[PDB]
Amino acid sequence: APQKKGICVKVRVQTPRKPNSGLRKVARVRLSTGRTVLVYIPGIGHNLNVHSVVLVRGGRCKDVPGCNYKAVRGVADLLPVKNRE
Amino acid sequence: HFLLGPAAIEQQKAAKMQRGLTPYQTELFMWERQMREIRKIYRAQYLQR
Amino acid sequence: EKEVPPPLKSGIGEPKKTGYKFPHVFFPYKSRYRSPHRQRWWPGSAPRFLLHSHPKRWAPRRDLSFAFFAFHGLKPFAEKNLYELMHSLPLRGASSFFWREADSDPWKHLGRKANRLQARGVRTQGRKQLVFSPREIYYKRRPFHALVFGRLSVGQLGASSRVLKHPEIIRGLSRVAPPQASLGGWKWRPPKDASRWIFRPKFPLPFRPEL
Amino acid sequence: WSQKQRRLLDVTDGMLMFCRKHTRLSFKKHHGVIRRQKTHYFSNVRPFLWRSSRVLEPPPLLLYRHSGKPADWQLPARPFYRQGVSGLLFPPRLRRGFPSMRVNSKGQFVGVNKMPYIAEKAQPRL
Amino acid sequence: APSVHGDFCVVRRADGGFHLVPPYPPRINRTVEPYPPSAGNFYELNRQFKLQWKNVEYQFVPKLLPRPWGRAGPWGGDLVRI
Amino acid sequence: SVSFKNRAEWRAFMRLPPKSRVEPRRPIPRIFPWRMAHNPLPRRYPLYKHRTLFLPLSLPSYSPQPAISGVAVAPLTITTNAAQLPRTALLQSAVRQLRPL
Amino acid sequence: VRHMFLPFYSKERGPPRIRMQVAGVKGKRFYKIVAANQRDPRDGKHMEVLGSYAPCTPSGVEELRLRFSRIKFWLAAGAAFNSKMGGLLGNAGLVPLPPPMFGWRTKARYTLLESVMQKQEKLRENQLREYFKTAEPVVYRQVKKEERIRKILR
Amino acid sequence: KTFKRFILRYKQKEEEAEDLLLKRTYTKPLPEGWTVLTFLEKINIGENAEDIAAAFSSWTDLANATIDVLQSVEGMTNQQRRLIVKHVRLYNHGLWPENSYEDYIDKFQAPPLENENKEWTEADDARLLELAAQYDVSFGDPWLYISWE
RNA sequence: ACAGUUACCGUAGCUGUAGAUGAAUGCUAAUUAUAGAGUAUAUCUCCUAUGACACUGCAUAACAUAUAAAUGCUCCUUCCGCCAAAAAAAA
RNA sequence: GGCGAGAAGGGAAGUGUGUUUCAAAGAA
RNA sequence: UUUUAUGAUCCCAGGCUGGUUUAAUAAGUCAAAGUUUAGCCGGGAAG
RNA sequence: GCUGUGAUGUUAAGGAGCAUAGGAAAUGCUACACACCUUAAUUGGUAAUGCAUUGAUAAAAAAAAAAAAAAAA
RNA sequence: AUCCCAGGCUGA
Repeated sequence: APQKKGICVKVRVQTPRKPNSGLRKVARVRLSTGRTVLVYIPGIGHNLNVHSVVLVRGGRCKDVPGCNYKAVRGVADLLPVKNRE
Repeated sequence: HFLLGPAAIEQQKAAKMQRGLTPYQTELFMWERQMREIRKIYRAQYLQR
Repeated sequence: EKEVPPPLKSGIGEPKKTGYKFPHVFFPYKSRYRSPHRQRWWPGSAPRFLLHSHPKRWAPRRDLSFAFFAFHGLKPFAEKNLYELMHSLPLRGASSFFWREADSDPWKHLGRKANRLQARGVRTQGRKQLVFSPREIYYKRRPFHALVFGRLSVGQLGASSRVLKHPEIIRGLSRVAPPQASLGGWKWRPPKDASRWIFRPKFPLPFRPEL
Repeated sequence: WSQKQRRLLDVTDGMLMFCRKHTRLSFKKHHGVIRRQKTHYFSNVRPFLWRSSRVLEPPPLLLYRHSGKPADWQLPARPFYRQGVSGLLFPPRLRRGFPSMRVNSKGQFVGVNKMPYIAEKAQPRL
Repeated sequence: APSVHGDFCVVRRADGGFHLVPPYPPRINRTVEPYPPSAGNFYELNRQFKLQWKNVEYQFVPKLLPRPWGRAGPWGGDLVRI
Repeated sequence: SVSFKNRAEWRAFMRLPPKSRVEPRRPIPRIFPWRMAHNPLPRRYPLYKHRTLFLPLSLPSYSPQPAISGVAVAPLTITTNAAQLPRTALLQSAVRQLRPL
Repeated sequence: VRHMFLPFYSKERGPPRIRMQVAGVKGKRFYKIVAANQRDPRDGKHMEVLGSYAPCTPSGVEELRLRFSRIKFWLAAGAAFNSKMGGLLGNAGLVPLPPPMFGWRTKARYTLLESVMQKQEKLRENQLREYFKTAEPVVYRQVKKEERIRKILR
Repeated sequence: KTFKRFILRYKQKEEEAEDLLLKRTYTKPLPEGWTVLTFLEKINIGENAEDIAAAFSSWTDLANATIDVLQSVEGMTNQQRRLIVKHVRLYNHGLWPENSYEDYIDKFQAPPLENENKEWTEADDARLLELAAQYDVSFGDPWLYISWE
């Protein structure tokens, strides 16, 4: 499918694999199919919490281990990135 | 030549009417009478060829 | 409220029927199937003869009377059939002449299909009719069912309503069942060589019809 | 036929207002490059192909000037060949010599009921 | 060779003519459940089709036969007189 | 005489008579058997150079062709264009149309 | 039916007929003239493609393409057709001309109209010859003032 | 290109205007005493027949009106439009209000052939034999042609 | 069928780029073109022509081929289409 | 009284469906 | 005695077929297999 | 005269509306054509059908006086 | 087995 809706079971920040350093905004999300997957939150800043509904698309964040999906901004409870032009 | 010329239309116009039929039908029946003839003419030519 | 087919009924002169628990042979999987034997109940239709016409008549005994049994003979002109007309005529209508009008049939006046395009157009404006004279009569269910035979010929109607003038303009068939006797508007004329004993003249009216 | 119905018209100055344009020259504003080849073929080409053979516009019919009846001498037919190649070393054997027919075991021509193959004449392309 | 009329039969008509009718008893596939599942609410799911004249009866239930079917056809049955 | 001061009047004059929305109204487009789907056109400089149609003739026959009257007829080149047919090829095309069959 | 044409007759579908299948796309419609059975789908099963018919074409003249020999063959075989197909075949010359809607006998007002139209056409031809005697492409005619008139002869 | 289209359309417009004028001038008049409302009553329009008659200003307009004009008419249904079209055509063709089989026979009976009901001479016999030889009586029905000859 | 993958060569995967979809999502447009000049200031120039030359996809505008998933509840189906040449309007 | 009428079926079936190659006559 | 590693015995999942144009010396049939108006087929019951 | 009885068991394998789940899987028509059914008959009838809206996933939107043709040199 | 048949034939 092009994309699936899911519920954020966990929201946190993870450490990227070296040599990269920093904190990547990630969430464990239970898709509509029932599977739980790791999803990266692209952009600067977000309001996602637990029990938040997000639309999820295919996108691989190479830094975060095992992360293979991204969240579509501006859809469901994931607001669009601010101060973006 | 007779069937595909102007004689067929005149024969249709000259066909006699029977009580109970509109003018078109009496020409249609004569018109169909010529149709049964041309169908037989085509069959002969096709068979000979 | 909804208009639905009337319940099926058995005809006069027959035992009851058990019936069926669903309307037709396809119910309900083919809702647009119509049975050839379905009763014609909608306006502008004539009920089938001996199948759905002449249903068994039941009334409470409080209202029963001898007039209750003259219903078929008292049916109006548009509905009364040839047998019902003939039953209460001299010699059961035999030796007389009968012809049907057809100008008052229910379909020609009532129904959704009454007004429709015709091959000739709409009406804007003496006649040679079919004349039937009964000779053999036998009623299976008085007065509406009989097995009749007679002479069919071409007559000559005229201005009186219309009146038969020459019942034998052309000789047709000498022994045939009446045409369209099942139903319609029939008119009759007694023979020229009529006897006053059989065809009784009207009794004189009272001079002073006192209240 | 046009000259037979020929008529003399009266054109005024106000009748040519929109017969003239703002631009001195005319050119095609869009390229002819198809964005989706199969979709274009299915939507705008195939539905109008009622036969698989390629046939050109017929030559005009010549009518006698005085009468208007067709002339005994008419222009020759105009066949089309793809890429201009007008010959085959090995032409395929065709059943359409006697279309919709076959030979029965008795030895006689008889009819055949069969859905025609829409691409029969485009195999090979001619 | 194939048959001109197939599985239908020419039979006399109540009006003095003839017409085509399907075979009797019906050719049914009893190896499968009646469809729809609610067919029993409106039909007799164990309806039987008999062939009896006076006191003599015949038990005949058409059923599919091995191929080649040929002229005889797909369906057949046994000779059982009562 | 009619004055078309605006485009609305021009449209009114040019409009075809009304037709029912059940019959074929739009003409079927022409399809040329050599550019059925693309319509090449030029898109690269030079945009207006001269383009000549060439249709190969090749060798319609590979056997000795006797002279028609006095003209040789037998081919001498492979470069002949079928849209610019020579004298002897036209002569052959004319003789074929006159053959008795 | 002659033994040859028996396959053309379908027990399930009916006898052969010459008719037209819709073709083209929404808006741009023409017709494919085919030989099929009576109960076949109009755009579905058929036996042969006999031609095409386009009433609306860029040239402004209805176009009718037909295989003449095949139409003759199917008429010989016995394919039936309706009034429109009969009229098209009559115009094409393949069959005698069918009568008009109400019959030939019923057309006298139309013959009078045709004669009047022919007379007016001849009058306009005479006027055009009189014009040819001068043939002035541009003229000036009064309203107040004189306006230019172009005498285009289309 | 635009000029060519313009001139062709102008020619077609002139042709159509002339044809419309001729048809309107040669329209077939109604019988004595009939108006548009009378025609509508006789055809039995029923609903808003008077309104339809008011919309149609004259019998010429009613007879030469197009299906587009009939549809434009307010309150006219598809059935009414079809009825009007059929009756207008029937009247223009003289099959109504004389809508009777006897009327059809009286009006449109074909006149007898030129030589019909004439005693046969030797010239007639010779011509008949020549026609039979030409038309090969054995095939089809030669009489269809021989009778007209 | 081109490039890239930390000395070089060979295995081997991986990465971007074509094409067929046209299925979901993001941003974005839409009622399609009202109106018709002259001196548009200069330079140049024998197709002398408001030529070079420079707002008019600007019009009779157009608008297409295949499709219609699953679960539950409620309601609806009963006067289907033609033929009276189904003996009618009837010299 | 006479003709036509399957909301145009995807509910069965794997060596099946369909495909390819054939064949099919009253009036004996 | 009959089947059976050329898959018998014996589970679950799926009807099959056609569609013209089609760039490149990759075409004279689009070239092992990809479709879209359509073709063939898909029980019986008022007992 | 006084209850009742007379074939008196009628709605899904379809359609529509509303909800559920799903990223998503559908809307209007007066529809002069074809085809089909019917008829004695271009005798009568239709909504299969044909049109239009959206969809953004496709086209056309350049060149020829008298022509509707013309590989537009 | 005798309710119906606009279905038929028969009885010296």
